[PDB]
Amino acid sequence: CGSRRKARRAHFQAPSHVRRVLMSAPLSKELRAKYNVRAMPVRKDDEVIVKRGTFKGREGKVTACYRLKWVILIDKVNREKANGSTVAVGIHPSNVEITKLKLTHHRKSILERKDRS
Amino acid sequence: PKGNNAIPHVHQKKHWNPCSSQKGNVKVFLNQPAQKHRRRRLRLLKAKKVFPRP
Amino acid sequence: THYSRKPQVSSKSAKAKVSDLRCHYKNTFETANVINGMPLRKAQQLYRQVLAKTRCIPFKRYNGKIGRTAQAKEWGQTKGRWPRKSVVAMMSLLKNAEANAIEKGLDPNQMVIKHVQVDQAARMRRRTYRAHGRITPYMCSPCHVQLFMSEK
Amino acid sequence: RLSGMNHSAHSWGTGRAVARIPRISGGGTSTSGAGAFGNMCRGGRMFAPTKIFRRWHRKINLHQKRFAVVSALAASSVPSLVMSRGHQIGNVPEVPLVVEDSIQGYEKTKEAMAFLKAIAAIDDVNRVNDSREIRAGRGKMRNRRYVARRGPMLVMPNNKGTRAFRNIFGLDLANVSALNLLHLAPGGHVGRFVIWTQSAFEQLDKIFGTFTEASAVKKGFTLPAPMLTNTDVTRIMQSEEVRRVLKPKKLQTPTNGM
RNA sequence: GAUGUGGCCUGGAGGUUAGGACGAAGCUUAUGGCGUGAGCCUAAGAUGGACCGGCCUCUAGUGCAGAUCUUGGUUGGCGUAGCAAAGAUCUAACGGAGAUAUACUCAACAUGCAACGUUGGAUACUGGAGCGGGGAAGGAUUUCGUGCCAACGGCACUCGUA
RNA sequence: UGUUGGCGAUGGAAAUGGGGUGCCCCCACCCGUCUUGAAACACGGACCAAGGAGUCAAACAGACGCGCAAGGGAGGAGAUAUGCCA
RNA sequence: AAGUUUGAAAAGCACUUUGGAAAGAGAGUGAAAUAGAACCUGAAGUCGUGACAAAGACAAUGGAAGUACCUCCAUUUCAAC
RNA sequence: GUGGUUGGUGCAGGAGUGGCGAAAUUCAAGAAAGCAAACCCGUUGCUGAAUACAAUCAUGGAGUAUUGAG
RNA sequence: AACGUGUCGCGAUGGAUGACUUGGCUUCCUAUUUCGUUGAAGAACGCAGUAAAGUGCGAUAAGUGGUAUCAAUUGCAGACAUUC
Ligand SMILES: [Mg+2]
Ligand SMILES: [Mg+2]
Ligand SMILES: [Mg+2]
Ligand SMILES: [Mg+2]
Ligand SMILES: [Mg+2]
Ligand SMILES: [Mg+2]
Ligand SMILES: [Mg+2]
Ligand SMILES: [Mg+2]
Ligand SMILES: [Mg+2]
Ligand SMILES: [Mg+2]
Ligand SMILES: [Mg+2]
Ligand SMILES: [Mg+2]
Ligand SMILES: [Mg+2]
Ligand SMILES: [Mg+2]
Ligand SMILES: [Mg+2]
Ligand SMILES: [Mg+2]
Ligand SMILES: [Mg+2]
Ligand SMILES: [Mg+2]
Ligand SMILES: [Mg+2]
Ligand code: NA
Ligand code: NA
Ligand code: NA
Ligand code: NA
Ligand code: NA
Ligand code: NA
Repeated sequence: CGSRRKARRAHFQAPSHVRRVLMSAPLSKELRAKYNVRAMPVRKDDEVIVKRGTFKGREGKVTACYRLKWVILIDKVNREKANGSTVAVGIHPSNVEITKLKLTHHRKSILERKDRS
Repeated sequence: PKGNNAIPHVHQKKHWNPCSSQKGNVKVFLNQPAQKHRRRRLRLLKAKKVFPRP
Repeated sequence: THYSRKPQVSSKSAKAKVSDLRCHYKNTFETANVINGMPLRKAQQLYRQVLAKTRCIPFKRYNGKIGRTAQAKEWGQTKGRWPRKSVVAMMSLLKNAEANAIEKGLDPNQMVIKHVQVDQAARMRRRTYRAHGRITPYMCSPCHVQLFMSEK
Repeated sequence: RLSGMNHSAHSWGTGRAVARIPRISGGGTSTSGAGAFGNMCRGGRMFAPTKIFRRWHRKINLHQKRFAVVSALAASSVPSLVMSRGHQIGNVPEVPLVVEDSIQGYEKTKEAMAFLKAIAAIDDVNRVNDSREIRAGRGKMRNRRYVARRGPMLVMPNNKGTRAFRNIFGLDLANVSALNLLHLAPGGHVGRFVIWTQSAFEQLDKIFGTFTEASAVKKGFTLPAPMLTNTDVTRIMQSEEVRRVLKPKKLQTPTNGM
């Protein structure tokens, strides 16, 4: 929208099925060549790698897309607490990069739908 | 010290101004270009509908 | 959380603090200001003797229309008092600072108080009732206290 | 119209030792007995509240508008005034810059940018690109977030062929049949940089008329006559005719006395 | 009282020229320099953490010491005036962090004061128009047991209609 | 318009201007107000922050800027560029 | 009346130790704790503390001109002016 | 011959509404900073290798910034 | 001497300023646009594994059915993907 007020209100009051699309990540060069698609919505059990931040260069499997805090959680991305127990750190999906897709029938249908050829 | 002025007859002694106690009696023309655009659009649509009649 | 002054040598000093005491600020000001340059054992003895009422605390700034006594001649004044509620809290503060020094490994028999500062804290509010349907404030005035002592 | 005045406040009079201002009625809240109805009171009414029948628009004489457009067009052909306004025209072939009419068949922005680089308007386009930033002040909260300079303007004979140029940042497109003074003199300063297409250039004379012949579009309009035939007064001041009549030049502490 | 000023200052708009994470705005000053002045500019911050200056035009909810001015905070008086109707409590043993709390010398006093609950004993008061036992109007969980003691019970609490 | 000394040899220097605090000699009634007249025994006046008062419209006139001129100028509406563009 | 406006992320202070507890002293997270829970910045007014200057028998404040002491200020010079 | 504005039965398109649906750097450098006086020469020349700093000793976020290519 | 006075460095109390803004105010437009005895607007009492207010709902009660979508929701618990 050509109104900053309306645009920001829509973004911050988006429902769950809209946040799913808003939280998308790009694909690697290999997958971009294979599927002719530039980016996909992130999903649990995908494989990503971090391109920005203090965890840049780490790779792991996605364990949660919280969607209320606008973050995804990655199993290898974690830090310690005071009492020595481990907690996960949330990353924004546009800072990561998908390297392997969890493929299902509907997901392949979506990829065929979004194919640019 | 009223010098040599005209004798005024400005005629504004009723409650025309809207304030905290009065609704007012005024008419502004701020919708003039919008209404002109609307009228022209309607005329073009009507001509298209009744074609070929004038 | 730092103090208004710092010790010369920080490995031979100890510190203590209280934030919102719930003792009268004007009484604790006097009770704490009197031990500023004294050795620790001297300060503790003075507090015990004030509780026993054989010595007094000199009132020097906030002393408007208080009574005169003969125990104030020792400090060059004529007015003094025996505030037990403030004395028994300064005793606890001194005990804490001594424990800190002992943990650092110093000798409590050689420490000298070098810094004392008392300040006003936020004020709580109650109310009182006057003639003709009036209501008027009834406030509590607490204090902050901080101190450090160094080894001689 | 109702703001600041939505209470039932009254004055308490004298006798009670408070100032005589309307005060909010009732009890049980912190707002009870507080000042009301005044530019000086918190929550009160502003001095002279603003109305919607202020004069927002203005009337201008048709002849004066036409005069202003003509003057801005004339100023856009003096290369020093363009430089003073602020354009980068150092490597431009000529002023006024007229270009062939085959640029109306372009279909890709790559071709359009190649044409701009060949004509050497790219320096001013780059000035505009490099100037972009976020505005200072409250304006960026009110849908006015970004600012940039003004670049060259390209005039076409009709509304055809703009597809390749529409997206280039820092270039503005105009139609010769309706020229805007707000664009011919941004900020009120004359001297815009204009790139003319040949067809629009040949239409200018029919649109505006000449000093003797009248316009075919603006009915009965002719260019204004000049107050000075030759505007160079230093040459007159230094001429021989004046110097023959100038007046000839001429050649140019105790106090007591006793 | 009138008028002038390429006279100073504040929020926004059209232009133009510039600055900023190698640190913007804001804030501090025995930081000087400039100007008759309104004011402008530099320095330092052992302050701050993301925006903003100059010039030409345009525009306005545009400059505060005082109105028994409005809202919020503070302050001397001041540890002061007072907290005086309804007679009054004492003692031992238990309980409790609320003690029998020391640098040593030293038997002990002259260096841990003051105040609290329960039980027993003593001494008083109410005095049947009662600080007795039940109800209406009004109140609506204040009732009971176990805990707790930050705030409230204008002194205090280990106790409470909290 | 020259001449002769002192200090200054690259420093924690010397000098000259600012700034700060104390002292001496001299000078000096408390602000705002109304009033013929206020330092007044005439009214308002404990401190600080933020707010706080000649504005908008309409009729007329005079001076100054600009366009045209025995003429000047609309308004309302229409037409098509126009379907970013009030 | 009343912006929960800590921080990029709770990583929201494990453990030692004095205290009945609230808390204090260390240690740690974090770019910052001088960001420690209503926690961005953090003004004026008022108060505490350390150092220093004097002097309150002319209420203080104020003006003009010097001097004593200080000066995290500026400028100039250093062997030719 | 006409009537979809007599009624009963069938079945078409369009508009409106709702879903789907586009390009191109996470590019290189960890002084990641400058100068060569309108334009060009310049796709080229030459400027340090730093550690400073903090009222003997240790200590000191995220590249949408900069620069160059595309 | 003490108390008082003045200047500077550090610290409290207090909550201004600046930066931010899912809010207000004002102006325009579009249309198969206008409630109720077939019981409305308003008012009351309830409903979650955990649930005071608010929000949603009505003993089928933080919801049943149908379409579309596609893997969550999250303080803690608990549990057809060719879409149960
Ligand atoms: Mg008269
Ligand atoms: Mg007269
Ligand atoms: Mg009213
Ligand atoms: Mg008395
Ligand atoms: Mg009373
Ligand atoms: Mg009463
Ligand atoms: Mg475009
Ligand atoms: Mg404004
Ligand atoms: Mg000062
Ligand atoms: Mg105003
Ligand atoms: Mg008394
Ligand atoms: Mg009494
Ligand atoms: Mg009495
Ligand atoms: Mg009796
Ligand atoms: Mg009787
Ligand atoms: Mg009490
Ligand atoms: Mg009980
Ligand atoms: Mg803060
Ligand atoms: Mg003395
Ligand atoms: Na208001
Ligand atoms: Na003010
Ligand atoms: Na009594
Ligand atoms: Na007056
Ligand atoms: Na006077
Ligand atoms: Na890179």
